[PDB]
Amino acid sequence: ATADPVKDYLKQIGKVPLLNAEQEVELAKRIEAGLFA
DNA sequence: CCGGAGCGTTCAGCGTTCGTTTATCTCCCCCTGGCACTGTCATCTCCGTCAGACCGTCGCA
Repeated sequence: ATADPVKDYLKQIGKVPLLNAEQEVELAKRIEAGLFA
């Protein structure tokens, strides 16, 4: 919680794992499965 | 010596024309939705106030 909240938001994004092709299509399949459920 | 004709004014028959509306047809404005090689972290601030106080804050003692 500091000034210039855009920097705090960018740090809040943090080190999230980027998605390659296989992880992205697996997540899309899980998206469709959860939607169907 | 009234009588008639001509003239002034004032109204009832139907006959046309207005005053104000209505739905349909072009032209335009305005808002929500589509785009499928990939493309995954910016941005320059801020200095030669200034003058000292008021105040909380904070690590050292």
